[PDB]
Amino acid sequence: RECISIHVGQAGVQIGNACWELYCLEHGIQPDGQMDSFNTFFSETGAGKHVPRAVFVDLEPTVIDEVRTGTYRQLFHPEQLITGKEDAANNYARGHYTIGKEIIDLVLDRIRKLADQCTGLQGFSVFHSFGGGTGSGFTSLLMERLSVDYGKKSKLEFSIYPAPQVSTAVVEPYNSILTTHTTLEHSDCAFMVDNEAIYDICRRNLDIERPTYTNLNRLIGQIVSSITASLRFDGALNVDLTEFQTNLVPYPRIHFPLATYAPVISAEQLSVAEITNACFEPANQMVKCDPRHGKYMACCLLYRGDVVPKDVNAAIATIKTKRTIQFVDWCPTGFKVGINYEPPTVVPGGDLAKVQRAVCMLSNTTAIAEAWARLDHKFDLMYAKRAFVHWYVGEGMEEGEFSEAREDMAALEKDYEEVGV
Amino acid sequence: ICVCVRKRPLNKQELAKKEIDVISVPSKCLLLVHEPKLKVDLTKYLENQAFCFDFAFDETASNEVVYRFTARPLVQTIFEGGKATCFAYGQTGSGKTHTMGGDLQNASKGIYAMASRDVFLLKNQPRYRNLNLEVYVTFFEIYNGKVFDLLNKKAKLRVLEDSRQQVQVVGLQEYLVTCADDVIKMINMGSACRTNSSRSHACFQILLRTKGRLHGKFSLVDLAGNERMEGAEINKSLLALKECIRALGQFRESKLTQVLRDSFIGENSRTCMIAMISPGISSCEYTLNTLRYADRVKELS
Amino acid sequence: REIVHIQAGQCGNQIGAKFWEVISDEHGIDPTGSYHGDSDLQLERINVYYNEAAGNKYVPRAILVDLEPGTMDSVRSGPFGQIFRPDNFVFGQSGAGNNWAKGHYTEGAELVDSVLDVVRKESESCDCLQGFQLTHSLGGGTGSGMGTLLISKIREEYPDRIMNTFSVVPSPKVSDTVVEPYNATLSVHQLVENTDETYCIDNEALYDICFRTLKLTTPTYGDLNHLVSATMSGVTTCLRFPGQLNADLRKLAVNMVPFPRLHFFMPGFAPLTSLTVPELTQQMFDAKNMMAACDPRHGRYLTVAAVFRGRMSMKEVDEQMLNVQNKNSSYFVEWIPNNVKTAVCDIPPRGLKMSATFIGNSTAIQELFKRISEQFTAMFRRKAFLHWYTGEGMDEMEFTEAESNMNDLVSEYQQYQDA
Ligand SMILES: Nc1nc2c(ncn2[C@@H]2O[C@H](COP(=O)(O)OP(=O)(O)OP(=O)(O)O)[C@@H](O)[C@H]2O)c(=O)[nH]1
Ligand SMILES: Nc1ncnc2c1ncn2[C@@H]1O[C@H](COP(=O)(O)OP(=O)(O)NP(=O)(O)O)[C@@H](O)[C@H]1O
Ligand SMILES: COc1cc2c(c(OC)c1OC)-c1ccc(OC)c(=O)cc1[C@@H](NC(=O)CS)CC2
Ligand SMILES: Nc1nc2c(ncn2[C@@H]2O[C@H](COP(=O)(O)OP(=O)(O)O)[C@@H](O)[C@H]2O)c(=O)[nH]1
Ligand SMILES: [Mg+2]
Ligand SMILES: [Mg+2]
Repeated sequence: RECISIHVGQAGVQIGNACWELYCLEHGIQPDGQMDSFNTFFSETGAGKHVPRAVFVDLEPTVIDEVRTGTYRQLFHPEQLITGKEDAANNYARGHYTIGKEIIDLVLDRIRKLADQCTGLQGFSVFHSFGGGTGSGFTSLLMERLSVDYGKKSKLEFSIYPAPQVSTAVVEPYNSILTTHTTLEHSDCAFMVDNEAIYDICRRNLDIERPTYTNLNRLIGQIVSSITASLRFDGALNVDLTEFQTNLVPYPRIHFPLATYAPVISAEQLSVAEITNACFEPANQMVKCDPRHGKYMACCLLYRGDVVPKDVNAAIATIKTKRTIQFVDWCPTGFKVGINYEPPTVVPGGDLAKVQRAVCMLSNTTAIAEAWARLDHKFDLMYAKRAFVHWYVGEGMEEGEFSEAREDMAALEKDYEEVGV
Repeated sequence: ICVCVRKRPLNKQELAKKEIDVISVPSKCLLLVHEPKLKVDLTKYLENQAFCFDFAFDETASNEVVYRFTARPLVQTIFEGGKATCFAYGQTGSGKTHTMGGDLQNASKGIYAMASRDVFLLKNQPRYRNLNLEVYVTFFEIYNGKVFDLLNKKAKLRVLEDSRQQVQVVGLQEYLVTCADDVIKMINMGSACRTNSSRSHACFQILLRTKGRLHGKFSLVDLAGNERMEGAEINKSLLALKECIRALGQFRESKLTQVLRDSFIGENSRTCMIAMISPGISSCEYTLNTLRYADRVKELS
Repeated sequence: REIVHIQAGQCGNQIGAKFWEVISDEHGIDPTGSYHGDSDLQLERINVYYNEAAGNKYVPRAILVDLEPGTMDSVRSGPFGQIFRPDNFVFGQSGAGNNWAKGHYTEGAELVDSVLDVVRKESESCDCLQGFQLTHSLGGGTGSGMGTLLISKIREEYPDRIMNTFSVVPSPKVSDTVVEPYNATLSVHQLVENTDETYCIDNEALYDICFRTLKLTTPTYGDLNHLVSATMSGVTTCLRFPGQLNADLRKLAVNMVPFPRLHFFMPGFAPLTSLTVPELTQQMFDAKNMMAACDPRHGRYLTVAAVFRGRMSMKEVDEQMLNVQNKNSSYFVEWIPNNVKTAVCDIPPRGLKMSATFIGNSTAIQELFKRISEQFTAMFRRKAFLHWYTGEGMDEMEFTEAESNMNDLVSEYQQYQDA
């Protein structure tokens, strides 16, 4: 039925800022206010306005302040925008303990103020950074507590895996490992987004020498749109969360599906068979790695626009003939195909053009663990000397919690590899 | 440098909560951790890890047995004019205080006492009689970079260090002991006013003096749990301790290592590290942390 | 989020005075008046360095401290003399010192409260206080001794927020006192304990830059301050300007200092005196261009932070910045991953069309501590001029205790040229 969006911390906020704008454009809601189906994400407030079911939280104003500034200012309620004066400082230990504690009760209560006008809520979609102050810290704490106040209700996280070039912070790897540990036993399914992969797609495709955040976010916007879409329009693909995940995660170990967007092509018609063909192409992923190496244990195809199954079929047939199928031992050959006739609308001054048809493909491969390694190594190697640990012990964390968390990442990397044939 | 590990048995509370014992010590130098794990598909299995120490003690080992293979061999070192240190290291509730100070309470049953007992026996031996030594004892605790005299009512002391770099703890009270019963009286007194539970570093010392000069010194240390951001001081001291001990068989200073500095710099100095382990499945991550720290310490031998 | 600025003792006061008038014209501020200059940015984070009062007026969040009038009235009847808030000046009147003791105990303590009580007003006025930054010299005493005190008393009232200092470490050439090494060592110890980051501006380095590479014969305290003053603007840029980073100054700390012992940064500037980019980097990473007498060669970098300036393409910067830690890829500790971060801002400094500045936590800094500890133990050997302090109340072993702490700092930096 219903569906709350939560955006915590800079990356979280800005990403959502850009996909709540693609949402509006998709459903045609003039910023100001007005124009079920569209109801999954909005609450028809007042006798005009349309307003989102979202909450934005950051531990410094800055980011949120620009939201209450640029158009869309009217779009939200003043309450759904929570801000916190003192910064997260860039260390989980602060976001999860010291500085968080102070704002958790006020957020927690407001999101419940939102869930109250929702006859039979469904779950939360949460957007946050992997490394990064409050993105790691506060998130982790939110999720712990959301699990206390909302037993069943699923939690779908949209995480941003950090990458050297689209500037990180030295301590980033600590933060990532840290949150992903606590946060793991509390999420149902999470969508990782490698900032290197998106920086990468903006280069090979959009042809931008210096990709901005505002440039990256736009693209991510689209991937997210295509992911939710199904449950916004409505009678189409992955209906009512649950049957969304029941489709991708075979094991409680929160599995992170690998996302691949269809045709990304700059402004200023691609064949149904061709875009599917571009979906089994590493250069177009969302997490830098490669599944021609690992195995697949559940494939998903989410189309949008002008498409008849008649082709989608013949495109699959030929997509297996001269390709690396490599499906895993004990699991069918998935391919829950979903088509959503509603065409892919893109932002007006955007860098990508209108497209006749687009695909999405969400696969849960074992090769996604190649990213869990790339992070562990960084962490392991710094921790080898307590590199920056003292800043965390400083806010009140135990040196043990650092072990205890990497300890899980050692385990996860094992599980992932263990699923192989 | 000698490194040992001691497993304590499951206590009443743990047995009642039906805690599983995941520690085995199949030989006198081998300790096994039966680490519970889940495959990605939720399948239960064991990753049985092996660690080797100079001496591994099981749950049936008494304090006297532990003492015999850890601190006992270091007493002679102080009579030979050296500096010895024995550290009890491990997680909160692993048995550190029980081993060094007495069961719990009972001073006589702990390493401080037992070591004292052998110090009086040796000083009366012919090979040492002619040394004409006097036995002194001290008991202090380190809390948040601060030193407190436990034999002088938690009196806060000052720690200074010239340029030549030796450290001196101004005001620390040295008490003359001529009998094990004497030592037991100072241990009870000190333990009675200590800041059971960690939060500090406990250090009971046995000094040998002859004529204005220090002959030898044995520092017995009851460390704080290795697992309110004071954990930063505790972790820095433990990190500092490790490097000081390793520097012995070949910083980022802290109070503990500053005060015990002279016991790691001499060539005639020995140390023993005893790693305490709580056998419960719920403490498995704390155990592995203790064991790996121990591995790196003995790694310098 | 918002920072107060303490500035104490002849050197500090002079150093900071140039800092102030240098950023003030960057932001476009009159001796009193407000804005004037077709730029628009400036004002975003003007907040950070300027508590603003009656009408327009901008008045910097600055506290002025000294133990002798002169130096203060040098500022008042000087550059931007009218700019500072009148009862923000805290005169000393009595004997200066040029002896640590006096400033950290006797003549020092005397004032402390009256200053502390004025920092207390500025701070509590702040909407959300970020921390303090102080300028002073390590040699001499009216700021190396009162300063290290002022800070010992800020923490305690503000454990919370962070402590930042720009400290000029003194040398045998261009010095007024034989005792500097005593004053220096005595402070170095204090800094180690109560500050989060400290920038080292070595006067030995400073002199070298003017004469060894700038044809400038007699280096005034003037063209010398011009170096420090330009460097200081470069180092703060990212917290006073754009909307790229933002700089929690705590983020800066958590990210630059891997080890508790507050690690001291050696700064470096691009073009100088009173620029292709590859040409700019090659220079900003050159010993001959560091603000501290060292030479990153005889030591690895723990972490580095560089901040460019002016209309130039980051495409080139990110490229050249990779090309340094490659032709020199052995000198960047490999146990800390992406340990060299670069920030670009597009508002040019004074003159200069292009500019860059550099912040470096390098184990080579060890070299600097070693050389002051060299003239210290070289004098405290046969207890030199020591009776000047003994007399003001200090103990003999408070010197050994400082010396001992200091050599460790060397024995730690030298420990981290590991693997
Ligand atoms: N894709 C994307 N990544 C971002 C964006 N903003 C920041 N990041 C990334 O997010 C990570 C840092 O997270 P932050 O949002 O800055 O951390 P935060 O604590 O949540 O926010 P702050 O309180 O401002 O520190 C790094 O991986 C950055 O590359 C964004 O707008 N889009
Ligand atoms: N070998 C042992 N046999 C029986 N009881 C033991 C043994 N070791 C420890 N105990 C008991 O278990 C608890 C742990 O004692 P100690 O008090 O020895 O812990 P630590 O000193 O290990 N703990 P902490 O001070 O929190 O760091 C006490 O109640 C002891 O009496
Ligand atoms: C005072 O303003 C500064 C503030 C900071 C940084 C910095 O150095 C470039 C500054 O300039 C001196 C900074 C520093 C260090 C890092 O590691 C070396 C980092 O990753 C990152 C940074 C800066 N952040 C970023 O680059 C985020 S993409 C933020 C903290
Ligand atoms: N570059 C810079 N350094 C100075 C200046 N004045 C003094 N110094 C150096 O700083 C040391 C002490 O400075 P001084 O101001 O006299 O000490 P004070 O009594 O604490 O104010 C001297 O030994 C000089 O090396 C200055 O104008 N600029
Ligand atoms: Mg943050
Ligand atoms: Mg104990």
